[PDB]
Amino acid sequence: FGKRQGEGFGVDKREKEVLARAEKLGLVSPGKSPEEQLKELFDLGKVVL
Amino acid sequence: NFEDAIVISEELLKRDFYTSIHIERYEIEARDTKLGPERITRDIPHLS
Amino acid sequence: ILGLYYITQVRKEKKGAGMAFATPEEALAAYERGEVALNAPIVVAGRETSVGRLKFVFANPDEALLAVAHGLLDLQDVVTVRYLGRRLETSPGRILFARIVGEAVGDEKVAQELIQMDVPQEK
Amino acid sequence: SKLKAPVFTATTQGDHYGEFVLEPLERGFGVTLGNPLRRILLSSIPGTAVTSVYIEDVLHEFSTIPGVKEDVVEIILNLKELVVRFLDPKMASTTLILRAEGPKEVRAGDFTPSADVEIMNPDLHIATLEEGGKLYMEVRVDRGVGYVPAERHGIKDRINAIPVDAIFSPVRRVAFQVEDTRLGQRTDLDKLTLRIWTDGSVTPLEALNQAVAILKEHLNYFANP
Amino acid sequence: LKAPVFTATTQGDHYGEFVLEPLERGFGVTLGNPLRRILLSSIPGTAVTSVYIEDVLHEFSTIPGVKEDVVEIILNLKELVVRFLDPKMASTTLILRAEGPKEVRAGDFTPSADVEIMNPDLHIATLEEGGKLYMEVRVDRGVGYVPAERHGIKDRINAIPVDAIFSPVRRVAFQVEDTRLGQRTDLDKLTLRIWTDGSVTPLEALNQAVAILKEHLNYFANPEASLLPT
Amino acid sequence: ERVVRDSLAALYAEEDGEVVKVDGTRIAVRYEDGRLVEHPLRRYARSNQ
Amino acid sequence: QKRKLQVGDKLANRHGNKGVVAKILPVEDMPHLPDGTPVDVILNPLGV
Repeated sequence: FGKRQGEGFGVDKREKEVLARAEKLGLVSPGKSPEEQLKELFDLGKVVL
Repeated sequence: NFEDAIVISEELLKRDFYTSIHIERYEIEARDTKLGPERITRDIPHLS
Repeated sequence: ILGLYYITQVRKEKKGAGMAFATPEEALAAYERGEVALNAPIVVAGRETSVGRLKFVFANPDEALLAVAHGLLDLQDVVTVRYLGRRLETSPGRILFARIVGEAVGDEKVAQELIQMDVPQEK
Repeated sequence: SKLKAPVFTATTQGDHYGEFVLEPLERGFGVTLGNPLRRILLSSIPGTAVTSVYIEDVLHEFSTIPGVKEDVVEIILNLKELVVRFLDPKMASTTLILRAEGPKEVRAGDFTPSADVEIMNPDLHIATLEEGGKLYMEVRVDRGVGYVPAERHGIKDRINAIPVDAIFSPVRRVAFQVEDTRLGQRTDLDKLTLRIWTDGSVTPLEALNQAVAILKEHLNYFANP
Repeated sequence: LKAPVFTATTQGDHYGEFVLEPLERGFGVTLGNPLRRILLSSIPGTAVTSVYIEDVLHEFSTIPGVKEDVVEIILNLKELVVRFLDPKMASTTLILRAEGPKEVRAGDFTPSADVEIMNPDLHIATLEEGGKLYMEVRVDRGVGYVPAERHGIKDRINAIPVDAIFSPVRRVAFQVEDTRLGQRTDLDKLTLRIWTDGSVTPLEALNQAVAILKEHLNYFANPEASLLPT
Repeated sequence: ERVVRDSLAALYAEEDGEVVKVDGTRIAVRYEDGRLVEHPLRRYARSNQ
Repeated sequence: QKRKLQVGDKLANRHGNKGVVAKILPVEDMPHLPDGTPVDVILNPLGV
């Protein structure tokens, strides 16, 4: 990610929308920036495709 | 990939990633007969 | 299978307990706004309803679906929608199964018949 | 490279549906093409539908109606299926007046004559009332684009009337599939099949044409300025 | 209905960023994918259609003085890229040569007319005392991935053709950040990466891409065999 | 790594020295004043399968 | 002969998931990550 924000970006509609449900699914810890729901998840060995 | 199948991306063929080399061994035997001996020359009829 | 299930399992959330009611708790114009202003989410416990049960009042199966075209719900939510001839609780996800079955079946009605209209599909 | 131009056929119905078919296609393109088209059919499309609903007697989609058989909520959905079209080139907003009587069966055409606009599906159950059944009906309509939930805009024509869910997206359903046919020693050659279902408004065909043209114009921006 | 502001930000030959700002909802991808598709597959590239080395009869050969082996050789060439500059240029044949003790690397190719070893370096081969070489590799204007058992090459004998890696576009992604502009908030800011190996500019290809799609669009012109059962 | 060594299909050097001649067809070295062996590299030979 | 991959060829992991292939798909399909780079093999879950 340091690579991506460094480029100038940082998650988009596509991704969040995932994380949008990723929480409703409880794999992600609710109440945390989109960005984190990523790491949280990333570390959870998966990610958005 | 159903039941136990798998999908691949042309990508590997591109990088020529999963390629195997294989050498098939062919052989032959010429015997001694009553109708004559079995030679082997670069000469054989009707062959164009 | 796997497939069919997911699109016909529907969801259940918890950030909301004292939800539904035989007589509208306070109101509807309220029950809802209480949603665009946090707390209890779309689908969740209740005695007679969930925000969705009200936020989405769909006419044709179409709509309910045309909805899912835009990130409003995800097939599995419990939305109010009039199928064939009456009002139904079901999900955009369950309904679809039918039509799917239905159409390719020929008679969108006798279909509904055999089907077990409400409950996770399976072997 | 090679490969010739596609064969564009189309098994039309009349007003709704349309099994369009383009054949010749090199791998991938099948999806490429469609998908986005779909994402336009169901997205930005010129059309009209109901935006508000005044019903002399009782305000609240959640109330009761004497004289009437159905209830507000239903008249709503029944009102959606309803579709009208604009004869005036730049008048994005009209008001409609429905008049009830004693024992009858409301019909979509029974709506205030008026010339400038046209009812496209005269029949519709709408409603039906008992003995001496009133039903004035200031039903406001808009020139929309896709789908805008009655809970995003908040309509304000009158004070006791109810806004509703704008379904002014002619494109009511569109599905495809990319099967692959053959043409020579080749068999994995994309074969697209599109199917757009529409109300009696704008023909599926145009549904497409307008789509492309849009997606088209929408490329001229990738220009070189 | 606004009017889009397109962003020109490329720089080097490899890499390029384009960004259309005020875009109506959903279209964020209605575009980012199609082109993405077109690029990653239909972008006119170039590569070594075939090769040739001294006393070599087949791909499965060795040469005294080379730690590689045709394979090691071939797989280092398939990759190499060449700029054609000229449009006329249907095709040409590059050519290299080794002597005494040194190490091989793309840059050693004997330059010519409209050419450019876009990518110098590219360690092509290794050598020590007494190493012959000389290569008559061939290059062509072709499209996409194309195997060696399906094209064959007619360049004298011992011309072990090669697998062609055309589409100069090596990598492509795109972003859809939320956007700031006069209107409602839930809009799209369509951007598209797109890396590029020497052959062309992420841009060009781009311009070639949009046209392509467009081209395919028009196909939806005037229909035929209509009318459906009743 | 070890598997590769006990298999012997990989080529190792008895005593430490340093390589002089090196190509696909051979490898000559000059071990620590222990002469100069020169083991060839079996090139593209058939298995049994 | 060189042999690359051929729809159907056999392959698996040390973890006992033997699995052949049925569809070599173009780098245009091939569900990719967000940063452009696409996967390679799709290994359906079911087989686990």
